Amino acid sequence: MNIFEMLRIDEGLRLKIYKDTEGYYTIGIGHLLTKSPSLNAAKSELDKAIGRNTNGVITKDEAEKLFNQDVPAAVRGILRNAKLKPVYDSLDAVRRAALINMVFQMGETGVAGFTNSLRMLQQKRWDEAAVNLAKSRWYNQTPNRAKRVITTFRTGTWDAYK
Ligand SMILES: [Cl-]
Ligand SMILES: [Cl-]
Repeated sequence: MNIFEMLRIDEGLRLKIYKDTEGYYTIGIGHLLTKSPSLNAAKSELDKAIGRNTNGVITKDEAEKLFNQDVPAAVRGILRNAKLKPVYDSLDAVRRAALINMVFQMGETGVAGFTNSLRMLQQKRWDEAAVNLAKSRWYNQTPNRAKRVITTFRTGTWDAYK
């Protein structure tokens, strides 16, 4: 297991434009296209991103292409965020994958606000952080996914994805 497989499990893979859990235009392996209610807008974004007229449909290779850009960018944003970097740096490999997963799903900003849990993580107080993480909109909305991520932080293993 690794971050790529982890995320592929959590986000799925769809070749036609679709609405995510929040109702936003998405494609591929959880590649957000736009937050606008317009399918025209998202198509336009899709075309810009792929570099061709897609008509709202990409190939599997194109989806992995976006995925390959998206994963590293997530990491890069964490390393640039003053709130996140120190947590990420204190963590072990498996647990960093859990943080990236969150950042990938909700963005830096989304995550930068889990202050209290981040602090707990940094302190390596696993069970407590796990508890605190669950007290969130995130958990109430995507409980199954949140649970997998939470187990990962709590245990430091890939047990939840296996
Ligand atoms: Cl892009
Ligand atoms: Cl879920």
